[PDB]
Amino acid sequence: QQKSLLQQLLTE
Amino acid sequence: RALTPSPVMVLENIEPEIVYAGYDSSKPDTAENLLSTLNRLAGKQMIQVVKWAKVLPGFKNLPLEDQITLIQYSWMSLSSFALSWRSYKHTNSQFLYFAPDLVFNEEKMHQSAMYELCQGMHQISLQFVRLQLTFEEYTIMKVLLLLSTIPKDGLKSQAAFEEMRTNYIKELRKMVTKCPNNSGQSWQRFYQLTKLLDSMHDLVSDLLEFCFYTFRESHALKVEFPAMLVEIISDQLPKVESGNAKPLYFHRK
Ligand SMILES: C[C@]12C[C@H](O)[C@H]3[C@@H](CCC4=CC(=O)CC[C@@]43C)[C@@H]1CC[C@@H]2C(=O)CO
Repeated sequence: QQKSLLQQLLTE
Repeated sequence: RALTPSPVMVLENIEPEIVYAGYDSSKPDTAENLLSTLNRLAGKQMIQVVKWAKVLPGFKNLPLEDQITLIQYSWMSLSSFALSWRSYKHTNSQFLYFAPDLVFNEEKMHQSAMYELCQGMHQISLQFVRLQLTFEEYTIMKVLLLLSTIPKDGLKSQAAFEEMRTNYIKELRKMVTKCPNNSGQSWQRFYQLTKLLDSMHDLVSDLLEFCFYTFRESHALKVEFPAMLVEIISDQLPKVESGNAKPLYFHRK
């Protein structure tokens, strides 16, 4: 996928 | 040697700090303004919640997909539980302390168009006072809420999940032995606490029903939702309304 705030925050 | 430290100390360390709502008590308390403000506040708390979960012992080892699933299923429960904690610590549960600059009294509860729901959340705050809940018990219970509902067909790493949740339950058993003493008042307290965790499912069910409604009718009601919530709800709603969610209970399951 691309983006997704949840994904970003968990892998930031 | 000395003690045998538990994640409890760790949990206290990563515990997020109060976030302001940016509310101005001088402007009109319309339902539109109050709920929009509350939703933006949720958006900010959510960033902290994810940051908190990301470093949780055990949870951090679950695959990304399961972490996302768990967070999307439990965000309302976590938000509501934290609200009751703040209300308890900051007002002895006399008010609903959403944020230091946004504290709900009976009047705001009516203007929010969420009166009965506020009462339900308030009742949890009342229980915190009746039990004189400790920060230790609170942090472990938070984790347990994060691990309180899974897909009907289980998670991707179900076995690992079950082991982690079991450990956190044992952990709560350890804490419930601390605060008090007198074997009796520990067996009893553990029961009351797990019974309280179960009651969060019924409350969250009502909270989510109102949430999904305002989300669907967002345009007509003029109730704003921040990107953070739009994403979560858009994914959570379909699953929950189709019966895919499976709440885990400690009692009457
Ligand atoms: C989501 C709602 C607004 C807001 O989001 C609330 C949530 C209840 C739990 C909660 C606790 C907080 O400390 C901040 C925000 C928040 C997480 C509310 C239940 C219904 C209400 C709405 O549906 C308004 O659209």
